[PDB]
Amino acid sequence: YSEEEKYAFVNWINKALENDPDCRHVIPMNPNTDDLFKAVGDGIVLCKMINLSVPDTIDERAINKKKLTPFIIQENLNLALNSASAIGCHVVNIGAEDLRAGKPHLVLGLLWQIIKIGLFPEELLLRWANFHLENSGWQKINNFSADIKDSKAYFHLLNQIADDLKRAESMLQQADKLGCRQFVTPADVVSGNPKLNLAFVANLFNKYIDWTLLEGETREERTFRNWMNSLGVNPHVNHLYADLQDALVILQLYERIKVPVDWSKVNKPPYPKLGANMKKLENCNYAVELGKHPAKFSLVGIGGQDLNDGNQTLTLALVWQLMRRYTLNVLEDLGDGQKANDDIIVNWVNRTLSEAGKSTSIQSFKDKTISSSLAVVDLIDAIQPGCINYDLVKSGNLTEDDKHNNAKYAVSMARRIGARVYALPEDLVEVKPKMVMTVFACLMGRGM
Amino acid sequence: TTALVCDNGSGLVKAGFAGDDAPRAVFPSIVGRPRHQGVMVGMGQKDSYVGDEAQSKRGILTLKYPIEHGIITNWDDMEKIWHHTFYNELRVAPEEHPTLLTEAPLNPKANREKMTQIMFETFNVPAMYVAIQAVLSLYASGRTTGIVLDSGDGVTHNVPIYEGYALPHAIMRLDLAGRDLTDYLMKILTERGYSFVTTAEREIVRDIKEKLCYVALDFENEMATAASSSSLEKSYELPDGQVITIGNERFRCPETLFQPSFIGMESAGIHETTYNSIMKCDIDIRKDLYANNVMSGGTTMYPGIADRMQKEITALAPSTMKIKIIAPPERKYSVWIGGSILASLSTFQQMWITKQEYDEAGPSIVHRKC
Ligand SMILES: Nc1ncnc2c1ncn2[C@@H]1O[C@H](COP(=O)(O)OP(=O)(O)O)[C@@H](O)[C@H]1O
Ligand SMILES: [Mg+2]
Repeated sequence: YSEEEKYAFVNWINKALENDPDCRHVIPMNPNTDDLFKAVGDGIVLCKMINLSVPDTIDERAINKKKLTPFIIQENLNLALNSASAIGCHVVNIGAEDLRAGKPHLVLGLLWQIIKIGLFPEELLLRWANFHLENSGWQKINNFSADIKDSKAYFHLLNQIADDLKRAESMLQQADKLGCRQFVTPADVVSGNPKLNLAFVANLFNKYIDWTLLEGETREERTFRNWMNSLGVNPHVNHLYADLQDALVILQLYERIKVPVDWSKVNKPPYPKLGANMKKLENCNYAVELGKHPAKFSLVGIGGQDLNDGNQTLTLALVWQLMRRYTLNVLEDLGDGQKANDDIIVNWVNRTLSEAGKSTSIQSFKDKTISSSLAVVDLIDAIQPGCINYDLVKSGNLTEDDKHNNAKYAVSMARRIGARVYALPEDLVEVKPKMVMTVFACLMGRGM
Repeated sequence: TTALVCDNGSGLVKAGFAGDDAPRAVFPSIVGRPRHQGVMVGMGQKDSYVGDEAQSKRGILTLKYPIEHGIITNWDDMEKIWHHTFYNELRVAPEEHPTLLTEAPLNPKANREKMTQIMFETFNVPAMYVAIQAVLSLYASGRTTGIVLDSGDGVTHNVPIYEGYALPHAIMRLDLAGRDLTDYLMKILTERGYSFVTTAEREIVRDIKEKLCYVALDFENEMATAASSSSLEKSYELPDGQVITIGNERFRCPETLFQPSFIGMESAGIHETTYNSIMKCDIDIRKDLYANNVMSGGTTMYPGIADRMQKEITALAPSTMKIKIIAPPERKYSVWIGGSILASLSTFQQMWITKQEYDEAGPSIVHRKC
């Protein structure tokens, strides 16, 4: 029949009683042996359990060094069971007489007290903690109160994401970075108390798109920088006249307006310390040549040295034209052929919003009803039903200043669903008709 | 949290979850104390034995029964008994698990109050409940109408229940279930050259009663058969090695239930008690009472208790309509099974005796919550 039934109980008792690691010299230390019954019946664990907080107590070798003579081994059991004042053997039925040998039910009843007294949105930020639990490959704990019941899986994944008052340091080490150690009791941390764990994990990873105003920068340059940042340039363009001197970003933008680029003639960003300026000038010259003949640009008096030297006028004259082709392509690929119009694309939002039904309808891009982000957020979830998220929306209680926040909120997830929106929130806050048109053009791209 | 159901009894105490069909706590309810001298160091360090820990060492120890017919006298040993029953056979924390308690009827308020305080003070209970054993045993048979004869080790009560309603004026209590039977057997065993005085032999006597004694159909015919023939002679093997053989004192012990004159008490037998309870009920509900006689407790498992009871009630019947005796196989755990079934219900979760209400109510909270 059954030769084994309860090796898992050894591991359970280990994970429960690691409050006092000194008990592991009596109970099995996770190797699922059977040393527990005889020595626990002698009450050695009761004297050991005090070592939870302070080791300065009854020592294992001081109370018993096995002067239990080869006939009478009857002295250790009562000597160690009399020290059961700690935790308390709530089973007062049992005496040291029966515990001399031990019984299953009696040992379980005493272990009940041992376990009992031995131990004293949220998901969007919890996933930013669970991302690392994947490692090579395994499931995700989610919160410490959701999936894990005992310490088995938690310790197993701790091996990759590395006294309960000190065993809680395992969970708190990812919290000790910002000093959030206290206010979560270790007893509840090990017990997996839900409410304490949800907020603790959530508020930790809340700080785990750039919308700032520089000291000197025109709105035109801000629009340029935001457009290239939103289009997916390999570097992070922070200054137009300091990041485009290598003409690499311009080349990256070239293929996105359907201009072929031969990368075999392009010097890689790793530049030798000798002749690097010559390589950058060559790159600028090649960019100008690619923009002139096959791309048909109007750049009079513009050379490679101007882009290399960061001439602001000629660089702006190139970037604004680059967006001219980009917007032309965005408005052309939506139609059957080489046609682009505004009245055909203005009633699309009025027609597709009738599928669900909401009180948002605009006449044109110059309407003042799009001053707030209600119109764009009303459409942003029409295509994708999974992005309702009206938690941060404002309707009827919006002032001039507070609609910047919801404008940014509506713009941010446009790239989440798939609209490659390169629009500054300010251009949507105002009634600039040229660029909210680009917003709707990018919306139609994912829409149909 | 899963509900807990504990069935306390003078001889056997039961415990388990709510919903389980099988009991967990199977142990005699006895108390033993050391009484010999230890010449070797390290011994004599125990206050009181409880249950099988004394059963396994019934030579050098005494036997104490703190439960005297459902009456709780010494609560120091009862603390040990409840600690044995709960943690050794549940392993769950009563501090966050509801526990359903059992209590014999016609119990003075002091006993119920003290067992309530013990739960609410010695333990830290979130929500408790106390129920009658007879009422709980009705749910084991799957019926809600009819009398239930609950006969444990020292408690024998009859609580007639009609369509869920019970009659307080038809509830009585008899203190003859298993303990006075054991005393009668150990007294009459001395007529065959045997000695039974100390309690060390009480468990052996109880086992002999459980495996030999049986309720006879006709007592006079059994006397004639035992005196004339020697066919009903069965032997027992004593643990020490001697062999005993009893043939007449087998069916004499169970006959004390029907004939109380053997132990010398003015009360009636078990067969007349249910008839008197029925007579105390309405005349339009006796139809549901004659055909519904659910048996329970530790006493009514003798080989021939159902037929004898049926014959006794038929002799008491006006010869109008049929008598039905229900004897389920799980008569030892009918109370516990019924309590588990009742606590498993969704309705039963809304009248447990919570601690917050007890804190401002006081000690009498069980009296109107149960
Ligand atoms: N099979 C049996 N036949 C006769 N008597 C029995 C049998 N089993 C137990 N008893 C007697 O009944 C008593 C046990 O009652 P108990 O189990 O405490 O009742 P309850 O189940 O109501 O608590 C003991 O005296 C025991 O001798
Ligand atoms: Mg009972």
